[PDB]
Amino acid sequence: ADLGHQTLGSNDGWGAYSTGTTGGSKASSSNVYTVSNRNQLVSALGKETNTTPKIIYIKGTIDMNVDDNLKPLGLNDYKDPEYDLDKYLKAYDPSTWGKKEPSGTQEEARARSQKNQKARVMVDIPANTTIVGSGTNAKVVGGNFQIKSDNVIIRNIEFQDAYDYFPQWDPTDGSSGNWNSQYDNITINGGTHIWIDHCTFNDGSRPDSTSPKYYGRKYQHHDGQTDASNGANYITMSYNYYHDHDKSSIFGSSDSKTSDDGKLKITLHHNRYKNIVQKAPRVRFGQVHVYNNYYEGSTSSSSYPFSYAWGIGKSSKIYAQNNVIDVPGLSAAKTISVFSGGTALYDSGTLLNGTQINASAANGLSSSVGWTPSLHGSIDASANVKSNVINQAGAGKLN
Ligand SMILES: [Ca+2]
Repeated sequence: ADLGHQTLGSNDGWGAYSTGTTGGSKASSSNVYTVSNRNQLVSALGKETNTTPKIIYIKGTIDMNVDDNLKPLGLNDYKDPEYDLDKYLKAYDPSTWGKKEPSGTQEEARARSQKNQKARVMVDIPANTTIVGSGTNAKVVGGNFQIKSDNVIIRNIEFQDAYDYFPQWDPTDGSSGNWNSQYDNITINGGTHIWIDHCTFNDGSRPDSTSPKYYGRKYQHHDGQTDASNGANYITMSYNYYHDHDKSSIFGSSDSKTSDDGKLKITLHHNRYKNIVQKAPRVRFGQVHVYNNYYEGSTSSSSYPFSYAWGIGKSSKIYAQNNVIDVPGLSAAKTISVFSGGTALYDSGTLLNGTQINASAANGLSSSVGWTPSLHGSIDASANVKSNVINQAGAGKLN
């Protein structure tokens, strides 16, 4: 079968469980579309009721920040009449406003401005859908694909810069406050049976060191790359290339969402992470199989300095095998970050700068996660991961 008709292998990760992930492979010829702009894309997807098997080919670059006549939309097109960044900055300055959540005129105007952008950039993908990039240059710029449905395949697309024009100031986030934005490249919100393969994720032509700092904190226009929340389950992410971005992948959005326990069954394999700061992934609750991935970065980078790879969150059950990390000077314990409620991690074959390490033992965690992965393809030796991943991961390697 061709790229549009290929399905997830019967043993290829948690996405292969139960009914498996076949996307729109059973589509008739009338439900095979070739799209090259936002209008064609939204028309082919249809609404939530469009559950008929469908195959969508993305040809060329699709900019999501455009109006219905395909005219590019910027800051001034989305801005609410009352919103003014200079007035926003003056109103919520920590020295005069304090550490309380922004409220009043400028925050209400900013929120309305954000909703104007949300309407163009966020699109929902209906059940039984395959979205694949045509050739080696298929790109989605500015969009946020949201998957709340079952049985979806997304492959061979470069997703760039899911950019929020109106970041919100949150003085209570962390120790010194932080600027927060709303859009990811892909948001899995309760979606099941999903395969994300051979895609590339980056911040395009607007990386984070092109943003100024306000209140001593970077004015952050980005959020996640591939995030999963609210009971998302049975997902395989393979051969993806994540690079030049801060917060990559958050699986499980909150410590109080106890209904995520038993869900968030995700398999990550053969992915490349280059110049990724943190959360790759950060996990709460889920049984996540992480194998044959390659992480490379530098703690002294001037754009995206490495902080940590795996985030061991509340009740997480990460099972990691033969992963390779190349970050000069990093100690074994600092490859991961442990959060309250995180007490277990299984890791075998971890290579840090050419030497075998045990991340779990270095952090005093238990190795008993209560499960062993049953669905997986062949496992590469740690010695061959770097070459395999650099040569095969990312969009444009297939077509
Ligand atoms: Ca997110």
